[PDB]
Amino acid sequence: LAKWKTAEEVAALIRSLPVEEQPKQIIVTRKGMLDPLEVHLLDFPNIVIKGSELQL
Amino acid sequence: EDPSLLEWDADDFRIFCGDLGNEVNDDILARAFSRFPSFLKAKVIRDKRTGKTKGYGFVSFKDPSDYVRAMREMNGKYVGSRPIKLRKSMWKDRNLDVVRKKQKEK
Amino acid sequence: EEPIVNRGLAAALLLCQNKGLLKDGYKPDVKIEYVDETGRKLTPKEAFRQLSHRFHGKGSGKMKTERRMKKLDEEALLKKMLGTVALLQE
RNA sequence: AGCUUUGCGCAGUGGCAGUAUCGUAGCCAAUGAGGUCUAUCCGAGGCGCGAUUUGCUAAUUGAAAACUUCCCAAUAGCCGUGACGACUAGUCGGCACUGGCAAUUUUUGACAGUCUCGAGACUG
Repeated sequence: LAKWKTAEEVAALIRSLPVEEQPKQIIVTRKGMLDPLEVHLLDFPNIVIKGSELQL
Repeated sequence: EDPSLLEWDADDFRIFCGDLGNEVNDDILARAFSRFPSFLKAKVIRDKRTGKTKGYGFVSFKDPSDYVRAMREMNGKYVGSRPIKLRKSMWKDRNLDVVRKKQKEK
Repeated sequence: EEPIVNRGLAAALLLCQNKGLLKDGYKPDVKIEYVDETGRKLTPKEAFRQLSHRFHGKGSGKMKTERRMKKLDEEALLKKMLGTVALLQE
């Protein structure tokens, strides 16, 4: 539930950012956080959740 | 342009009467007497040169409070072959689009 | 890390590659598509919508026209191109 | 004279929202519903019903997802070539180009970069 809340908060912060400034790609370090990210903001699919194995 | 609202500009309460039957309430759509002027200066719009109605039709009552009360009391009531409802009219020409563009991004 | 070298086309191509910007008897040179009159290549869903509109002989409505115009304007604005305010407010 | 208690109703804010909010219309209930409790003690809720209603916006599918007509059609450069007209086989204006116009003097560009106090210098 905490992870889902974090993903929802990330999606809401993306929505707070303008659509013209929406990140076209969303690199997530957490492996399992991509599916909740896509589920939370499926209404805004302009962002591609690309994997970044090498964690910065 | 569409020179149509010139015969309906009365500062009245205009509502959307649509989603009814093609022939349902073809000529008596304003025959109702829920208020004093009924749907004054209002009729059912249609697709010309086809003998068919395109759904939405004019519904303009000259009394705002009476219009609201009638719409609330007669929302989706039995109207001919297809009970239709009422909703607020758009009345949004380019004179509204310019002001909306001015007030949106600024 | 390769800058645009003057009087050179290999540097810009390298930067675009690093940034990810890249019977008579004959073979048929045929490649057909469905690109709208505005030049934009219609999506297969959009192409099917256009074909069905042509078959039905009916076009988009007023609200559909408004939505299409808004979407096209937003796409054009995005294709055209808040850090300074966040740096000054910090 | 200034403040304030139960706070009330208005308006703003914060939070909560299935266990909750409320009607509860069925019932008991300030003339006590309930116990290990408080127990020679306290006195106000509980059983069951039903929802969490007001609007706007984007998107989504579809052929069309709705607010007063509609798909349609013409409008609102040069050299040579063939006659027409003129001037002494030659010269000129206009009519359309049946061929061409990326090879030194005009249009398919010898252009671009750098430095210094409108001007000068260096390189490819």
